[PDB]
Amino acid sequence: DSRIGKLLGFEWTDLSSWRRLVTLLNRPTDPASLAVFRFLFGFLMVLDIPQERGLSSLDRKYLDGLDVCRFPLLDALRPLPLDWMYLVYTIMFLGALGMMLGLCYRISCVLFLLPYWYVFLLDKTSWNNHSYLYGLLAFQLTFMDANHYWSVDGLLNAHRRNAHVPLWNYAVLRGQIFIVYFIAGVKKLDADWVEGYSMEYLSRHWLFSPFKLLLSEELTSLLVVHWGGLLLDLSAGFLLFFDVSRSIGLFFVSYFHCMNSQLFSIGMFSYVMLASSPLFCSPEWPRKLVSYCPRRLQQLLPLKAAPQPSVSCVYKRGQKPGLRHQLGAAFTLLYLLEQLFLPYSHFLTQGYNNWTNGLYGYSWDMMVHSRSHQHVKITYRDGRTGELGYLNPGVFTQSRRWKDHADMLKQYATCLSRLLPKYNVTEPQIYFDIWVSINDRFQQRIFDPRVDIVQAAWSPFQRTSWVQPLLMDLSPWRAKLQEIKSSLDNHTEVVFIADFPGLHLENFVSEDLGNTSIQLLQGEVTVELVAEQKNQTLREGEKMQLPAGEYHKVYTTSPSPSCYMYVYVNTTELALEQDLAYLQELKEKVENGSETGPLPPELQPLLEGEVKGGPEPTPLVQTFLRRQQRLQEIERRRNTPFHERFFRFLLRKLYVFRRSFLMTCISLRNLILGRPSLEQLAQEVTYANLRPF
Amino acid sequence: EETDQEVFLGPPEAQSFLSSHTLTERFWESYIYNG
Ligand SMILES: C/C(=C\Cc1c(C)c(O)c2ccccc2c1O)CCC[C@H](C)CCC[C@H](C)CCCC(C)C
Ligand SMILES: *[C@@H]1O[C@H](CO)[C@@H](O[C@@H]2O[C@H](CO)[C@@H](O)[C@H](O)[C@H]2NC(C)=O)[C@H](O)[C@H]1NC(C)=O
Ligand SMILES: *[C@@H]1O[C@H](CO)[C@@H](O[C@@H]2O[C@H](CO)[C@@H](O)[C@H](O)[C@H]2NC(C)=O)[C@H](O)[C@H]1NC(C)=O
Ligand SMILES: *[C@@H]1O[C@H](CO)[C@@H](O[C@@H]2O[C@H](CO)[C@@H](O)[C@H](O)[C@H]2NC(C)=O)[C@H](O)[C@H]1NC(C)=O
Ligand SMILES: *[C@@H]1O[C@H](CO)[C@@H](O)[C@H](O)[C@H]1NC(C)=O
Repeated sequence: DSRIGKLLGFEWTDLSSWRRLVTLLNRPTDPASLAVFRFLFGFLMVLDIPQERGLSSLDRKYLDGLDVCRFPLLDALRPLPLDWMYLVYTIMFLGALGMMLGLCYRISCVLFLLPYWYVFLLDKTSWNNHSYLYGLLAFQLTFMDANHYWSVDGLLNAHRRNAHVPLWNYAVLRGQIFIVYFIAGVKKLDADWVEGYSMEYLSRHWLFSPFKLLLSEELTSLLVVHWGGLLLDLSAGFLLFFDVSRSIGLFFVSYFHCMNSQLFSIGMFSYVMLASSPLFCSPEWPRKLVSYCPRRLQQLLPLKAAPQPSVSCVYKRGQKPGLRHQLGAAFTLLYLLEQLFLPYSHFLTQGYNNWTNGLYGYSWDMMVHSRSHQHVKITYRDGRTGELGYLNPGVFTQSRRWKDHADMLKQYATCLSRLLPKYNVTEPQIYFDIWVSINDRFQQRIFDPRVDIVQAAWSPFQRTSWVQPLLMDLSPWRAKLQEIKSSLDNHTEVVFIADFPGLHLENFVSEDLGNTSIQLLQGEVTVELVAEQKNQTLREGEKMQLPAGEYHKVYTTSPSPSCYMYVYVNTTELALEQDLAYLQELKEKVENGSETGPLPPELQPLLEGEVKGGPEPTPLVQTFLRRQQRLQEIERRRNTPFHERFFRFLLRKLYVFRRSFLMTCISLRNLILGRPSLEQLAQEVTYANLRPF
Repeated sequence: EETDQEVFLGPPEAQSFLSSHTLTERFWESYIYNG
């Protein structure tokens, strides 16, 4: 009767004592919406396992005999052989199907949950928010009685057919979605999201075309892309709960999720969120929807009668709550409190802290930092001879997130330490030098280049002493730099660098990069040419022309960081482009009737277009023919109707599914009936990879 | 990687800081397709 009771759904007196709270959290409610969400979540995870989890690519990620460096959360965990991994993914698929159809619900939920987290913890480079959310939802649904309506288990057991469910099942899911939206909103109250830096280039997509009728591009990328996201996150947190605002909230949230689905390649996240949005509606919407149908449809759709009494609810008449009700209430409160606390728990696990906070995946900071790496140098010193050599940047690795986290760097260093003795290197000392810029700042080092990472000190709960601080004092320079970016020709390029005091950068300008210059913006630096061992100290606003094809060094010799820039152009490409333009002009002159004189023999292949019965073409002719072919191919690609594109998309997805299924079958046969001869294995593997056509 | 050509680089080809271009906006929230 009270307005607060109507709006919030409960009275204040319900919270006076613990028993009343348990009764409130275990009151009867309709099961229909929970069942629909169960079905959609199961179907989406079934589609997601062969696509993103990596079942199709599992034969080239956990291959036996290959030496790779892993990045697991705990060093104790190690991958199993390939066949057992395929078995694990098969169990995942079976669990997802069971959740979808509601057949043996608890067993299916466990079979989905345990393998999923085993795979999730096995590699930190495959962590993202939409995977953590799926894991959390699977964890939650293991305890909720979501099989009471529209489930096969209902048909096999009368007691669980169209029965009541406790209210905390809906409350936990609603709180989870609200926490996702609200924490995403509050995390986006950062200087790099409210000022237009993050996602600065997403306003050029054609989906934003109508907004450009009334707004300029600069304003469209700030009011709509950035501020709209923040407002929608917070409001979609709040709007859906209340009855007044649910329609507008649903409209805006659905539009938001569809646009996110089209703009990005996140995967199934948008569809799961769309499926979760109806959960805030009344718990009986599918029942009334089934009622509003012809009788013919009602003979196939789920039941429309009112639900029966259950045993997992507290009924007011009174009934003394037992044990499961109290456990449910405690689980709800503790789980929601833990979900609130965990995204802000970065002051305890300071070992994983970096320029950003903590490992990525459990903070809900989506699309808030973008990184641009320039160079990665890995040096090694042998412990027997003293030789100094350089390794390839990404050897014995499958992901490139080790350039931004210290712990992954330590693991990579240990892996290299154990693997290099196979290549005639004794106990080495390995150094790393990595350049990275966040949200278009000056490029600066992330780890100290003078520290042996193999013998460095790292613990999870102490701050790392070899991570350079983010120089945020040079943030406003991003204005001026942009102006400098717009003052160049179509050939020149610019790279901005900010270096710490004491350190030095050694660089080798390639012979191709003629006309390379260095200019100083702030600080004091000294540029040294080692060809003649001559060093000059540069002051503010001074420019120098570096040699091309030699070694040079830049030292920082100021109490504060020094900011400078490299401006360079590629001479070889410019000369090649001039020659190509000349050749095209000659071809056009021949075609239009001018240049009546006989063509040179080198030009004859160009008109003929085929190297048959003649001398091999020069590199220039080959380059021209390749460019023409590439341009024609791109033009043909552009002029493709929609239906052909859709058909190709469907065929590719069918290929992925078929390969996953056949490889899983081969692995299971190998486990059960043993491994046949190599020829049969080769034949089966060849048959698996065949394109559908 | 093996053959002592994918695990080692010479000095000049490992210190080439500047490279001409004719990902740079990765968000860490995008699944990378492999095949
Ligand atoms: C890329 C954006 C947000 C990141 C993101 C993603 C990818 C998610 O998957 C989320 C899922 C759940 C919760 C939060 C998520 C999240 O934060 C902004 C996208 C901006 C959007 C495309 C612009 C349109 C904005 C609204 C709908 C229109 C308002 C226009 C005027 C009326 C003011
Ligand atoms: C190399 O130097 C710079 C780029 O490093 C360019 O020279 C520019 O010279 C033209 C000459 O008319 C001016 O109009 C431009 O304003 C200059 N650009 C600047 C100062 O940024 C050009 O790419 C090369 N120039 C030479 C002489 O080799
Ligand atoms: C050019 O100037 C630089 C300025 O530092 C000189 O560099 C230092 O080099 C000496 C050895 O020559 C080292 O002991 C110092 O530690 C270096 N200083 C710093 C801050 O790194 C360099 O030697 C000079 N080169 C010549 C040929 O005179
Ligand atoms: C400088 O510009 C040249 C223009 O040719 C770039 O060259 C191509 O470079 C690749 C390797 O990156 C070679 O495989 C091609 O054969 C080159 N093209 C030719 C010869 O036409 C070059 O990469 C640019 N960068 C540097 C550092 O030189
Ligand atoms: C040198 O390294 C190569 C690569 O493994 C191989 O010849 C052998 O392992 C080493 N030989 C000697 C004599 O150290």
